[PDB]
Amino acid sequence: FGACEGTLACSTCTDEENDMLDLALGCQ
Amino acid sequence: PRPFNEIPSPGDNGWLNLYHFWRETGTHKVHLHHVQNFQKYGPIYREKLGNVESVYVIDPEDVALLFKSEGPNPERFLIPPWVAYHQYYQRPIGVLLKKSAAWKKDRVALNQEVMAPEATKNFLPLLDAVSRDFVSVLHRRIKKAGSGNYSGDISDDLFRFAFESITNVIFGERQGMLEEVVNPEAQRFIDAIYQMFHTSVPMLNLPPDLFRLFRTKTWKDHVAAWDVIFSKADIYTQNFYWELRQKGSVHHDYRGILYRLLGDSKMSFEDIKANVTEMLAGGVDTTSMTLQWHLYEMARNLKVQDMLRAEVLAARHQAQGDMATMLQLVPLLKASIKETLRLHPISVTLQRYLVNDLVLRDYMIPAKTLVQVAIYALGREPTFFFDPENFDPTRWLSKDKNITYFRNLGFGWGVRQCLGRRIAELEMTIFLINMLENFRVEIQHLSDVGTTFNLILMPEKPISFTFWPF
Ligand code: HEM
Ligand SMILES: CC(C)CC[C@@H](O)[C@](C)(O)[C@H]1CC[C@H]2[C@@H]3CC=C4C[C@@H](O)CC[C@]4(C)[C@H]3CC[C@]12C
Ligand code: FES
Repeated sequence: FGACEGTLACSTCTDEENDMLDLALGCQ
Repeated sequence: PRPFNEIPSPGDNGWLNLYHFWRETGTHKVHLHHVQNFQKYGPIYREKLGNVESVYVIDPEDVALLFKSEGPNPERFLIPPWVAYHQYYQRPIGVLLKKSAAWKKDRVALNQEVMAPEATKNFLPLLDAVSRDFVSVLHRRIKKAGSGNYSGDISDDLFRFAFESITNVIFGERQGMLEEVVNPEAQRFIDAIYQMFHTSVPMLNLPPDLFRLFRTKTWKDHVAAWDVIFSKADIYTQNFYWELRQKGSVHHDYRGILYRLLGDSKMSFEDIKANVTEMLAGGVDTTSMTLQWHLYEMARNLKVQDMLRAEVLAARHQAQGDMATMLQLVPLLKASIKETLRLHPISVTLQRYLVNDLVLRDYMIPAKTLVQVAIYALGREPTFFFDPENFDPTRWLSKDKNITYFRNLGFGWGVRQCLGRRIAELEMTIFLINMLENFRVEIQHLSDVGTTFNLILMPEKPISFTFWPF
């Protein structure tokens, strides 16, 4: 959980949120 | 659950495999080798090339399983000529060549300044200033041409653009690479970058012991290219460091990535400079070639170009001019970048070394195996994308979220995806906003342009565009 540390650079937890999601956020 | 050895394979002799690869397809067509291999062996195969064995996959469902079992500190394939150069000449390594805890430490530091929304919002006016100047260059060329019109190969200009862009967000200073008279030393840097990649290829499947022996000339040239990269990155960073002490003010305006790291980060100076070197070198050939492909795809599909323009004009009006706002109003533009990277990946593969054993397609793959996702072959694969030779950005908008499951792989996945992903996305989206507002793009005597493998994938031959004031 939170491996990238609240940076929106993973998915362990906007248009960019959509991209991280199509591969399966808590910090946003 | 079948054993590893049962995975379809050309054979166990890596040097023989390498031989057949070179004679039938060639080093600069590795992406075709993958396509042909999948047509030959089905959806999964293993190949030893020289000393390195990988399992190759194409199916987004296998991809999902791969990235599912990923550990806290993932490793991808390391490029042997790059690694050897750094070791033998003892150059400081950045995030790209580190593993485990030392990688995490750099990545986390850099992520706060390069991937984080709070930081990346500052990039907007810095990138826009470069894009706006690129548009000016072209307007000048149209005026000079005297025909209401400009035709030309703009590859060199796209390299200079990409260089202004990455230097501007890192240093907060213009390098003047879009002016009529250009810094020849900065050009020498830009060229070294392409040389570094190009000279990587003849050494790709060989252990360092065989480089100096059979690729002596290529190795020599490769070393010279990295020397330019490192010399000038060092000079830039060092000058910046001292000038900071010469003007020493706690500025309230945003000043760039370097200023932020040097002023408030857990990284040592040597770590910082190593990563500045990599971000600079990483940023020149990537966004530039991708933009070139995008412009090519807009010229190939004029209807799609019309739709994208209309979206951007609407978005500029709706946002009453504000760039930050615009960027939330161009979903078709963003999808078109995704569509460009599917047909034209920069990276032929993604790779992970397994931490634990893993089953894929009922085959047992042991820990420490290299698995490679054939990203190029995937994007051309008619069973994974409907009508794959067609440039269709709407594909990424579909509410059938089965159609986009693990398909957007151009920048990789998870904690070790592209570090420059936000810089690249923002730079390309802003670049294309500005171009779409100013020019119509065509290619006279248009023909199919193929792909060559120059470590990064690049067009096989030049693309000469025609630009019309809009
Ligand atoms: C269209 C533009 C670009 C594309 C398609 C691209 C693609 C990639 C890919 C596929 C990876 C491997 C990711 C993985 O293994 O999961 C990567 C990693 C990396 N990229 Fe990019 N890239 C682009 C632009 C850039 C830029 C502008 C920079 C400069 C900041 C950059 C710097 C890096 C670095 C340092 C890594 C290694 C990161 C790590 O190991 O933690 N890239 N990129
Ligand atoms: C100049 C460097 C400091 C930064 C370069 C970086 O910005 C690149 C271009 O973004 C690099 C980073 C990782 C690289 C990949 C790592 C592994 C492989 C496997 C190899 O078989 C083909 C090349 C390929 C697919 C590489 C292509 C170029 C990549 C994708
Ligand atoms: S913690 Fe990395 S995405 Fe939220």
